[PDB]
Amino acid sequence: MRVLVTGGAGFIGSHIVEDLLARGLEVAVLDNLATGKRENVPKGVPFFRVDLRDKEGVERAFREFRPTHVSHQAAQASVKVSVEDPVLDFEVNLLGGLNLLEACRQYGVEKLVFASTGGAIYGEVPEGERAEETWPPRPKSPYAASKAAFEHYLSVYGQSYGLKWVSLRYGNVYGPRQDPHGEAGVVAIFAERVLKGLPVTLYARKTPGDEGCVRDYVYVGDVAEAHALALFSLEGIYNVGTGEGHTTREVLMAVAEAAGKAPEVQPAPPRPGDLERSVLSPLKLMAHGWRPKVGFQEGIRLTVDHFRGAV
Amino acid sequence: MRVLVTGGAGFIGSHIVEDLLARGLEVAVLDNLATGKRENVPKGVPFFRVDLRDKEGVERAFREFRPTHVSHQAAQASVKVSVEDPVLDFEVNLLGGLNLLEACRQYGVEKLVFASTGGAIYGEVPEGERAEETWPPRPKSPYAASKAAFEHYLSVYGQSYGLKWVSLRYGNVYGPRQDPHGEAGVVAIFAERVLKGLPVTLYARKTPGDEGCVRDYVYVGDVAEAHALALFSLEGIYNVGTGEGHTTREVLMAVAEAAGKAPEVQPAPPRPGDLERSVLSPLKLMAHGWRPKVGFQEGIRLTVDHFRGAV
Ligand SMILES: NC(=O)c1ccc[n+]([C@@H]2O[C@H](COP(=O)([O-])OP(=O)(O)OC[C@H]3O[C@@H](n4cnc5c(N)ncnc54)[C@H](O)[C@@H]3O)[C@@H](O)[C@H]2O)c1
Ligand SMILES: NC(=O)c1ccc[n+]([C@@H]2O[C@H](COP(=O)([O-])OP(=O)(O)OC[C@H]3O[C@@H](n4cnc5c(N)ncnc54)[C@H](O)[C@@H]3O)[C@@H](O)[C@H]2O)c1
Repeated sequence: MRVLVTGGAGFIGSHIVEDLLARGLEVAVLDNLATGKRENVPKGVPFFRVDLRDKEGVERAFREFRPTHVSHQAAQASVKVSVEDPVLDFEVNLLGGLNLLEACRQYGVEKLVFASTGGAIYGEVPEGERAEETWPPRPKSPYAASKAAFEHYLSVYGQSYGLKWVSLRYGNVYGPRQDPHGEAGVVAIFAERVLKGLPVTLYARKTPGDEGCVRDYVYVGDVAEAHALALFSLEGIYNVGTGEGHTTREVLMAVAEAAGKAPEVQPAPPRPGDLERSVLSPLKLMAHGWRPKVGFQEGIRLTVDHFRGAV
Repeated sequence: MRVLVTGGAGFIGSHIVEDLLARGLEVAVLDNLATGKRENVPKGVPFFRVDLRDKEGVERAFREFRPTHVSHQAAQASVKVSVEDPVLDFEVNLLGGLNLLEACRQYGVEKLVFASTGGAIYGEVPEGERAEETWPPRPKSPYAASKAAFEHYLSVYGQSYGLKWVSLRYGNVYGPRQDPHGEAGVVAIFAERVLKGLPVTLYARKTPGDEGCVRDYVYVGDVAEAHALALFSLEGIYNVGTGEGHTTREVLMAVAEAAGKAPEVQPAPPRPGDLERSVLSPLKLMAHGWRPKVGFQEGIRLTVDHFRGAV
């Protein structure tokens, strides 16, 4: 078993790499360092600094590492950026994604584990409900469209070429090592700024000044666990979430509590591309024994502690 | 109103162009002639020999014609070809489509009418049932994945940038000027071969020697009618089919009757990637008064007549 992790120098990817390493598996990382850092990839790990949009570079990486499994975490991970620059989101997630797929069938890769977005692919999730995998994709932003589109390709690549796959629809992932630049990266932005007495911006879900949007927050540690489970024995679509929603205001207050400092809030109108509410049902995955071993309050404390000592 | 129709030199596109012209509309065509013909575009209609994959080219066409509405019929129309060349299918349908959408946004186009595929997005349609617009996409080939993905982009461009859209899920479109490669290419194949007295290959549905696969055959003239209705007053997803299925054997028998010759049959076992049965529900479009004015038997005669004169 040889696992190639694209975007392995990123937030979630780095946690996947360390997890795989702890399981004694052979791992490699492919990353163009657009948002990730080389420091995130441990010394005893082959690193391929190539862009997925560069066909020649992807082919050389596969040729040198000969992966049996591919964990695809590389992507333009930002709803806002996708709304402002749809072509850039398309090029990396679709175009870059297709290059990866072509390399997989060409090198006979066994399985591909994909990082999809459970938080945005389902569209608005009504009050009191939780999105299930049987729900149809109803993207609102180009980012969600590129992810839904890629799921379709791996589905036809499975049917047409026998490629085994799994699509992990993550909720809002947070935890140590994430950068303060993302829609879900609100936990990192809040933790880093609040600890430093810096004013934070709270985007409304409807009116500047309200509680903000609701999301399903999952600790990155539990996501890495779901990923290992998927890699070894799952096939198909699986939500990776907690099943409980939190408003952005609750996130800030939780972070403020752990940080030990009063927050400075600047209200802002809702930003384009954002859904008002997203909560996922984790039932299908929990049937395989998986469970978020880290609760929200505990997760925030672990993230704040990371930033409090992070340099 | 200025209507630009991509793929206007092809089968369905040419019938759409004539229809819009007969309604006294100002029409333009953009086609790279990959499989289209320059003669299908009538004199007086500005023609832009551009490939959708060429941003500079599409940009130029929009600058000169300044369309208010766009009908997107250009694409890699072969399911079999997408299976053997997914990259080509992706580049033209998604990369090309995306360039088009960006052009629509940049030049403030009002509405985009898309040619989607009913037969391949819904997947296998159970016996006695007819696929409804509310059924989720279950693509099997790269081509179907390409079409389903573009529908997602249309929806997000609608929600994010205000672009009005309509997705027409055509059934098996047949009629004069068609080639033997499209989803209903079997009609052109039988017509040409029966007239020439050449053996006809009849692929089995499940067991060899059966009636063959079931499809919802709609005369191109009727899809042109629906297209005009949608362009002027519809938004959202609409199936464009008769809601009646026909086996390959009856298609051959209808062609034989119209050709007035006993066809030579070359049986063949069922081929993979072929859907057993597809029938669309036309209820949603029918609620707006639309109805096919050309029955199957009549439609096949009109098609066979076209091929008789095809020197
Ligand atoms: N973090 C969340 O809350 C969340 C939730 C659901 C889905 N997602 C999705 O999961 C993945 C992101 O993980 P993260 O939280 O570590 O985010 P991140 O943005 O911190 O990291 C992304 C990583 O991928 C790399 N990358 C980007 N484009 C590349 C390209 N062209 N070629 C090669 N590498 C490239 C970056 O350099 C970086 O290391 C993406 O696929 C994203 O769309 C994120
Ligand atoms: N007719 C059917 O059975 C059927 C059914 C459902 C959907 N479709 C879809 O509907 C549409 C219309 O097809 P048709 O029946 O006229 O078939 P066709 O193959 O005869 O015509 C397609 C036309 O588009 C052009 N084209 C291809 N790539 C291009 C590019 N990159 N840039 C510009 N022009 C390009 C071709 O030159 C041609 O004129 C297609 O988009 C197809 O995917 C076909």
